[PDB]
Amino acid sequence: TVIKNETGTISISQLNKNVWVHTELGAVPSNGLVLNTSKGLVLVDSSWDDKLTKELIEMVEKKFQKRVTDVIITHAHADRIGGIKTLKERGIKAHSTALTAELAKKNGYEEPLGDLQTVTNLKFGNMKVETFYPGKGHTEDNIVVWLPQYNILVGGCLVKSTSAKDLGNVADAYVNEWSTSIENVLKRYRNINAVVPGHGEVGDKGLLLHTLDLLK
Amino acid sequence: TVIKNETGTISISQLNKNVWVHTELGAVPSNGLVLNTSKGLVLVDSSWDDKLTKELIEMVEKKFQKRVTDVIITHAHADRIGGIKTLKERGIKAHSTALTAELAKKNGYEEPLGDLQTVTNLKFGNMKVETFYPGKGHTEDNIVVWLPQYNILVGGCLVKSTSAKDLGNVADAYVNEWSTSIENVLKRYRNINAVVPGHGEVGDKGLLLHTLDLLK
Ligand SMILES: [Zn+2]
Ligand SMILES: [Zn+2]
Ligand SMILES: [Zn+2]
Ligand SMILES: [Zn+2]
Repeated sequence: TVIKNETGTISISQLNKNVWVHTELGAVPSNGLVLNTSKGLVLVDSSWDDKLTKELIEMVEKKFQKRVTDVIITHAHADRIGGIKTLKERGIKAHSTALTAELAKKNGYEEPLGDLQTVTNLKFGNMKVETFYPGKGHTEDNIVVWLPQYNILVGGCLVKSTSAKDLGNVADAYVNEWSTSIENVLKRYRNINAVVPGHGEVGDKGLLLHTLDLLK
Repeated sequence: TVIKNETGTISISQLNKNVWVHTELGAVPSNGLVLNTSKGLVLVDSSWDDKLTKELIEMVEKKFQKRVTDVIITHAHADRIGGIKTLKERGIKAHSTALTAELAKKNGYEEPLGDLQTVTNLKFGNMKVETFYPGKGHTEDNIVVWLPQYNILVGGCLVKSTSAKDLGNVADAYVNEWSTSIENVLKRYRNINAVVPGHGEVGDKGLLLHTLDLLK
């Protein structure tokens, strides 16, 4: 199932009962995640800007008939933190590491909570969520999100899609450290069902291996 | 002095007395050089395809009322070797390293001469040209061109432009070695003035430092 706005700029794609992917065209798509929990809707990343983030939120709240309560920001770039203003106005908890928090205020954005640690485990009702900082890669602050109950990994901009021949913006990247960081992810999670790249189609463990090839 | 065509897809900007930069959109702009010599016109790289390449040739030949005698191909990608069939049927000598030639074949393009060695000095009438293979970077075969009379460096796709934050296609690239290869160019030419990127505005030695920054 894939719900979209009329222009198709925003879509939510179902992976399983309570796990959906959210994609918004900024014409450049960006992937995030939506989790339907007993404590409310939990998102992995916002969107390019406030309009899209506000529309996205109204979309999911309408679908699941519940309020978005928490959002996990994987890094301090527009496609991830572009809708911080909205979150705060709406009273939504914008989770992030302390580094992402400081880089956000540096990049000229409103400051997230800065509550997440290198390894943070959060249980939203029955939905178990793990955030993991693997080291520098796409950015110095990038983190990944893991769903141990489903063995699903949200790679963010640290992971490229299967057809990707590009690495994207590397001005703020640590290209040489990137490989080691992905190796850390491969080391931490031995059985992977699906991997969600920052942009593109959902894949599997291959997306990590493919991203390493691009880095060689 | 900048001259284009009725459609705007091909323009030629004068760098100096005998050196011009040719640029075509394919919708990304691609740069190459047009050298006006006492014995004909000499280009550094062709264009995205045979249609654009032929039109480019017809434009400069009409303008300088001379014939394009030689063309230097910097690597085996469409923006560089696209009009190879056009060159060969017009009797234009298509210079390239042996590696670029074999990769051209592998990529499905007609084969260039494969005559260029690591350091090849060519003189067309008055115009002096030096081709140099600095090692693997953007591709396995990329070379740079040096005009010793003007101290102008055509970095090709080995060098990113000032506003570029992306390295482009890295599927065929050797990211780790790309840094050592730019260092070889920096070490080879001690007094560089202008440097032409594969795509983007002409700059100076700072473009090489910028690209090394992106590679970090
Ligand atoms: Zn980013
Ligand atoms: Zn991204
Ligand atoms: Zn290329
Ligand atoms: Zn190029």
